[PDB]
Amino acid sequence: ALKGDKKAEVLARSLDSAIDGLSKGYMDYQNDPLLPLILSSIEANVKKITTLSA
Amino acid sequence: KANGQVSQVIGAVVDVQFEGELPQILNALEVQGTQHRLVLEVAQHLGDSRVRTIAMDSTEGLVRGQPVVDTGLPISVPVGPGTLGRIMNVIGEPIDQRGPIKAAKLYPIHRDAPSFTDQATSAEILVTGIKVVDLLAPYARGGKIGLFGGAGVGKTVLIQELINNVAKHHGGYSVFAGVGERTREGNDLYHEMMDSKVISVKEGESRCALIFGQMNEPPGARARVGLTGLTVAEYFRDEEGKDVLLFVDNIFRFTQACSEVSALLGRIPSAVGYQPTLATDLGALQERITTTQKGSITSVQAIYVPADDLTDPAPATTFAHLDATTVLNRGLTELGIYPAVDPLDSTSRMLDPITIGEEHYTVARGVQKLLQDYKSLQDIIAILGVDDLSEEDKLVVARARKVQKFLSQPFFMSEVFSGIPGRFVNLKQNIASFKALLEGAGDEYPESCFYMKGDLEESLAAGRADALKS
Amino acid sequence: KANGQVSQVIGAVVDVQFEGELPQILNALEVQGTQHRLVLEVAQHLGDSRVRTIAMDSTEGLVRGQPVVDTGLPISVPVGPGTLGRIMNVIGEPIDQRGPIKAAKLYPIHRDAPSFTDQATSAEILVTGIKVVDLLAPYARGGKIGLFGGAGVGKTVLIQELINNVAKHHGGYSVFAGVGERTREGNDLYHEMMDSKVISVKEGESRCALIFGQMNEPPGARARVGLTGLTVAEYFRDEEGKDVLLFVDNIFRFTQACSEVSALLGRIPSAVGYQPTLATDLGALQERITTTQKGSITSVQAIYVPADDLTDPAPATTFAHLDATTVLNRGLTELGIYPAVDPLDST
Amino acid sequence: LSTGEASVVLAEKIKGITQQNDITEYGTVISIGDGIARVFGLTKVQAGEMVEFKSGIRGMALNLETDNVGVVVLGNDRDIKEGDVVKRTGAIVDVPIGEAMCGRVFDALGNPIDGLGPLKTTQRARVEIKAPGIIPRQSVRQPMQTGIKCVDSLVPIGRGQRELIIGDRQTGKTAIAIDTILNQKEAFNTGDVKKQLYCIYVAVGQKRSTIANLVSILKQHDCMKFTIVVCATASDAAPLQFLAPYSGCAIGEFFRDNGKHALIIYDDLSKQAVAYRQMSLLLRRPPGREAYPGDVFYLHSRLLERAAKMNDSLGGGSLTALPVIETQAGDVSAYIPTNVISITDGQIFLETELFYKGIRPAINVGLSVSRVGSAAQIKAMKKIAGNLKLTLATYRELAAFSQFGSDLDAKTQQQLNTGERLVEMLKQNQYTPMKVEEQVCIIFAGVKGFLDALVTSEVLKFEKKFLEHVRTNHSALLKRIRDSGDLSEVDTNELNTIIPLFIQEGGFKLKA
Amino acid sequence: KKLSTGEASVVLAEKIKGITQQNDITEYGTVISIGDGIARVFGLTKVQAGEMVEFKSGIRGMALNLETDNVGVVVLGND
Amino acid sequence: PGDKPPAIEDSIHGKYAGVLFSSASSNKSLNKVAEDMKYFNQLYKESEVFKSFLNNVSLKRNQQRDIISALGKTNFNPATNNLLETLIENKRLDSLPKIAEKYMDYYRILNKQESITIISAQELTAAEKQKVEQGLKKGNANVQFTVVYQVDPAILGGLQMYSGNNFLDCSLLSRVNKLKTEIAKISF
Ligand SMILES: Nc1ncnc2c1ncn2[C@@H]1O[C@H](COP(=O)(O)OP(=O)(O)OP(=O)(O)O)[C@@H](O)[C@H]1O
Ligand SMILES: Nc1ncnc2c1ncn2[C@@H]1O[C@H](COP(=O)(O)OP(=O)(O)O)[C@@H](O)[C@H]1O
Ligand SMILES: Nc1ncnc2c1ncn2[C@@H]1O[C@H](COP(=O)(O)OP(=O)(O)O)[C@@H](O)[C@H]1O
Ligand SMILES: [Mg+2]
Ligand SMILES: [Mg+2]
Ligand SMILES: [Mg+2]
Repeated sequence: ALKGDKKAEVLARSLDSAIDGLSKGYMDYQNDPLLPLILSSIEANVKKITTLSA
Repeated sequence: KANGQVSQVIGAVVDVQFEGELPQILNALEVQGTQHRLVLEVAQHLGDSRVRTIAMDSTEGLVRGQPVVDTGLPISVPVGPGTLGRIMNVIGEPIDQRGPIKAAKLYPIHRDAPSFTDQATSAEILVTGIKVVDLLAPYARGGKIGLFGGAGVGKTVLIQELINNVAKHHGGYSVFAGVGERTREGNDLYHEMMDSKVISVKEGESRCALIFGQMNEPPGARARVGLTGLTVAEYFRDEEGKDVLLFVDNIFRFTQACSEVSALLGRIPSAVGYQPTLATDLGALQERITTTQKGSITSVQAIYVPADDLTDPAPATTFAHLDATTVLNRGLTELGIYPAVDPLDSTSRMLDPITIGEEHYTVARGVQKLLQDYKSLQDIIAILGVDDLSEEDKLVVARARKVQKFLSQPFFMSEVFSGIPGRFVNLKQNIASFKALLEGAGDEYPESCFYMKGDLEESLAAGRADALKS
Repeated sequence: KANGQVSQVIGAVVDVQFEGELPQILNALEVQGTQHRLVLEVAQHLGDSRVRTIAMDSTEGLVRGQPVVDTGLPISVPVGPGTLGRIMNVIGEPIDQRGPIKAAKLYPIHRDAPSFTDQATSAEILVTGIKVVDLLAPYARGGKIGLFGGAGVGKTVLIQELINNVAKHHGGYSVFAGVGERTREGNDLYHEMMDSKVISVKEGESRCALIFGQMNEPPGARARVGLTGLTVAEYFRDEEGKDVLLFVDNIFRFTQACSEVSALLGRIPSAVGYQPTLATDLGALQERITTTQKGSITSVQAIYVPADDLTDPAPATTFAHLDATTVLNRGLTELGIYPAVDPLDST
Repeated sequence: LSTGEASVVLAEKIKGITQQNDITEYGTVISIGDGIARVFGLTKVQAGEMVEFKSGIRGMALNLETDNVGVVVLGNDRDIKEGDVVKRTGAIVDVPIGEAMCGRVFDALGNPIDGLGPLKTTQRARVEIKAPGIIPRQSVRQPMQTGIKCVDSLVPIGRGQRELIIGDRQTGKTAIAIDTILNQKEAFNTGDVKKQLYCIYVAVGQKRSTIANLVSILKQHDCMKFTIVVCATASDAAPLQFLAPYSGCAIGEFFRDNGKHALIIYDDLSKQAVAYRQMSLLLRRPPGREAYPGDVFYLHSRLLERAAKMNDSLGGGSLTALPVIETQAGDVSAYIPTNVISITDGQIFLETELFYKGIRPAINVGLSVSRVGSAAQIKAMKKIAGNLKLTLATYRELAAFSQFGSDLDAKTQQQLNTGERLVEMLKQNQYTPMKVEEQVCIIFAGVKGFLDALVTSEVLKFEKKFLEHVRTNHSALLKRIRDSGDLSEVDTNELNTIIPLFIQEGGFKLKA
Repeated sequence: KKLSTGEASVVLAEKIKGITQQNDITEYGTVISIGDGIARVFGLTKVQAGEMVEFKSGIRGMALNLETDNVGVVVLGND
Repeated sequence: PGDKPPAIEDSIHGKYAGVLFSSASSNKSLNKVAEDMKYFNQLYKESEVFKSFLNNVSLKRNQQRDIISALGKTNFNPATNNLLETLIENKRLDSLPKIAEKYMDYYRILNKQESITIISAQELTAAEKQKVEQGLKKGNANVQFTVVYQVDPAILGGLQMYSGNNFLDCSLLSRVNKLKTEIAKISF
């Protein structure tokens, strides 16, 4: 994700989240795409492993 | 309403900036917003409405601009029977976990010493049960008492035995202020007083108060907790003409704490790194520990001698304030003798033929001459041997070894180390025992029987028993 | 561009005032308008754009307001096989009159010590030929060695014997760094090396490098020449990987030098006049003299004991870094025993 | 737990990751030198609070002055420049604690320098905290077996006490600590939790090569699985050497407060005092005697007073400290040694003369002492230790007469011989810790006088041979002495019979 | 330099204000700092070395250091 | 404003500036003295002789007094004149510049206007900058401010605001580091 190949929305999403944090006293990454992006890969792998006990 | 605010924080020294009506020196300031009650003792006026103070607790967590409240009085601690049987802090906080302390009033730890006209000195023998002390360096009821010792010679064990022997069966109250010493010893003493029923949970009993400013506490606390214990005793003395026993575990820690902050306070260091105000700081405390017309205070304080250097400024200056002095020697420990009371160096202002019986004075001087003569011979004995000595010198050496071993006495508090039960020796029996040894009463028996025995009769019986055993 | 100007000169300590873009600490600055180029390593940022520095050469002749140039990098000395058979200065200048040194690169004399993960035991004995040493305190190749001795007990002679017995037959490269020693000994060693065939003018030979910051040099020079020599050895250890022999004629001088300048830097003196940063500075230099996975460095360090007082802070702090110790006693010299090695104190 | 179920838990855990950022006041550096940074502004900063520079290195705010703030750089200060930014984290110095620490090597701050992997822990404890009060503590009544015969018998160490290993350079100070750590290994392998003792080794001002050799030794004996090594080497900044002992002690308080037992070994505290002196002098604080700050005693006391034996109400945990002190020329009259002796309970004196005369461990029994005394030793131990002590004193007294007088009486000759055999028996090799029960058998053979028969040069080998014989043939006896911890009369008779018998059977030099 | 104890903020403020009132500087002094039984006093000029001075409370002091901007006095009593 | 300077410091220049601030703010005026002190600062760096005069210490007190009068006896608030006289008497004239600077600092602290600096890797488009102003406004919403921009970081897509003495990090670089660290400590 740090690389190119659909990194534009990340910087755009960060700008939106950053303006929010500036607008507010603190900063929370409620809308950052990194966490959902990582979760997508991990959920795919988890779904892949969750087949059956056998 | 907080007028001041923190401006500078270095170590335990804190500077405060005030807007108006600066507090007198020695007053107590309360810092607001701390998780624990933090108190500051005013030490200097720097000008511009600034005061330099010493913190009683850790300064970690302070912040510049933090409001400070002026109490308008020096550190006041609760006094009265409410402190009896309860562990208390330097500022009066209860650290026993048994609840708040009930006090008729709060007294300040700083006060002017009693006048000269109301000194009211008096000499009266104090039977400690320790034959060496009762013989060579008698203690005086109502007079100061010093135990000078290095590291690990047995002055802590000696304090415990005096408590067991004197504190109990004492009409008046007793105070124990332990400043600078280790916390493990504090727990042991508390449990021991509880077992011995000197203190109890049941109210109306527990005739003893405890104050602890142990190592873990930062400087300023170790420097003022001694005054706190002394203030409790002064109330018990003045308000009630009751004999008070003040046990101060090492007081050298008091001057040490002062020197730890003297530099940051701006003072120039003295000869051995101590503060310039060593004598006056110490004398202000000693003069308050005295018997007066109203009541009497019997103070037993332990002075730690660093590196066994009796010329150190702290103990050297303390010597002048003490009525009775007990110097512990490390060489005796190597020999196995306990207590390691140097018979020659130990002195007592009460060792006078008028105060005590002439026979007592005569017996003591004979022992001292005997031991000193033996010490002189040791040199030539090394080169020539005991054989080449004359019969007179041989008798001196033999009797001196027996006397030196007979000086050893097993105390209750020492059983765990040795395994032999403690023993108590009366004054009459002690004088007679040593008087008999001088006459040659025991020159027959082996010197081994005069070891860790209470009285001469007990020692002679043990010798005869060992013979029939073999 | 010469953005700086000399603000104040105090012995070997020089302050410099800059307009902007202050150099990092330990960076090297070059003073302009002075023969015998003068280098100054930044030591402190005093505030208000003033930096206090140490001079490597004599400061006599400096004028307040004189310009100063910022190199932007710490003292960088040439390293490589070109140093072999060549005498170098604390700042890499050749003092053998052999021409410019050919070096692949220039390494900075200030570097962090090797980590905990890069450390090697290498417990293999090094036979010096000296029965007392080999018997009581045997040296371990790849380990640190320290010779402790007072004035004139046989430290320099012992160093020469080790070179004769160990260095010559040695296979890998060698590095001799002299810190605050008599220049005559440097001349004698150079010619003795040429004679022994250990070094020659012919290229491709001379498996030994020489560094000298001898007494005549001012402070700051005797304090960094050790780092310069140490760097020449680190290159051989890491890049070449071969074994290295690092000889250090007395290292105490290094400490001493720093002391002589500490007071001028505004530091409060330590116990007997030494600087408060004695142990840390010494450790930063010593932690780099060690064997790693890349290569081994067998270091022989001579330690001068001032007034025969082993309790002095310098040698006392040095004891902890050494693997093998050889303490020379003056009483034995009176008895005629040479080498005057104290078997009971040499661990 | 199924792998899929575990993976789902892991994914959910990764999901619930919070990260908040708040406005943190920052200041500028007025000056920087020798690792000390004078900072402007940065108000509302707490004393001892941590601050972060631009590069990412931390700093500790010690001096709060009306004008500036005095910060100590916890690392290398080359990147720091005038006008740089200093951001306050808002939290006092702390370190990660837990069980995952065991088997790793950290620095003062807690960062792992092993290279194995990041530290998987969630608990962070403040480094400087008030020591336990008088009530929480409890009397010390459990033995901490070092494995050294001389120590376990003459200078018993009880869990929760503080013993000072004091001596000169190259007298075997570090060897005792390493041997102690090895002895603990047997308890961990066997499932007896009541005797497990986590060992913490704090290395202050030591060459990394030495620590690496030590870790390799620990791995060799597999004793590293329960050991924690905190490293503040000579190259490290002075503040790190100052905080490492406190950092290690906090790691130990974890076990203490959690009903466990921990042994923390502070390498030379003299080196920590030097670092504190350096850090304080550079802060322009007025120096004391030997240039040490006035409150050096408070430094060591606040550290060592932490070690305690908590009461059963809090778990009965304990932290045992073995601080090390290096003396210059055997003068324990120095400033720092004097303070520490007054702080600790007992001290183990190491002498160089004894070391080279063959007495290794070079322990001076005449000076060594323990406050706890026999309260820590086991029942089977105290009985023998008393007679052993009495025998040692007599031997020392008669040593001088024999050399010059050159005439020995039958009674004196026997006492002289008996003491010599015991001294040879107390000798012990390095990296060879002995079980407590085996110590009892060997010390028993000595005090009872059996060793007086065989030649001194054979006493040490008889120890090895006889111990093996006991482990093989007489294993129930050892189990009794171990479990019960007492030497019954039946065991006394059984042991008293086989000792002389074995001496006569095996091939030894019987002439005294 | 570092500073001078005679440069107190209160004394300096009066100079900046421009009001030349010293409340009889001679034979009268105002305490500037007190510590360890030593009081520094601004003013109090015309005071002889080794002379006794009376404080507001009543305790006396001895002028031992006659400095340019202040007088170092040792208080003869509790500080 | 309570005749109390922003900060209290024991340094020489700090002590004098605080007294001047208090005294000036006491009678009525601070802005008048500000121009006087600001004038001295500009002169100290622009006029070479004036700088040499101040630093010159071999000069007598009377000589210093006459030269100062020649500069100007009016256009300086009475507090400033009294301050110069005091400095001459106390040999502190050399520190006059620092005092000036220090004073203005305090004055600039009383100034409500502040400069905010934003650090971002990507170049800030004018439309984006307007949104940033709206956010900073909504954050403060009660104080006017001047914005400054700076783009030369290693962070990406992140904004870091510096406001005088406060720092707020919304950088994505922080998020990256935090996640990589927490994922390591999972302790599965
Ligand atoms: N029981 C022992 N038996 C035989 N040799 C021993 C014994 N103990 C230590 N030695 C030797 O003592 C030397 C190291 O002693 P050690 O490092 O343990 O003490 P130290 O005080 O830590 O020394 P240093 O001050 O250099 O750190 C080694 O040469 C070791 O072989
Ligand atoms: N009467 C005694 N008999 C036998 N051993 C003793 C005796 N007194 C002390 N010891 C020993 O002395 C040591 C205690 O010394 P201590 O009184 O605590 O002095 P300090 O207060 O300075 O530490 C203990 O090891 C203790 O075992
Ligand atoms: N092996 C030796 N045999 C005989 N004399 C020696 C020997 N070593 C040294 N000497 C003497 O030691 C003296 C000094 O040696 P040196 O190592 O230079 O001392 P320093 O440590 O001061 O440099 C020599 O002048 C020499 O006279
Ligand atoms: Mg004690
Ligand atoms: Mg030489
Ligand atoms: Mg060691």
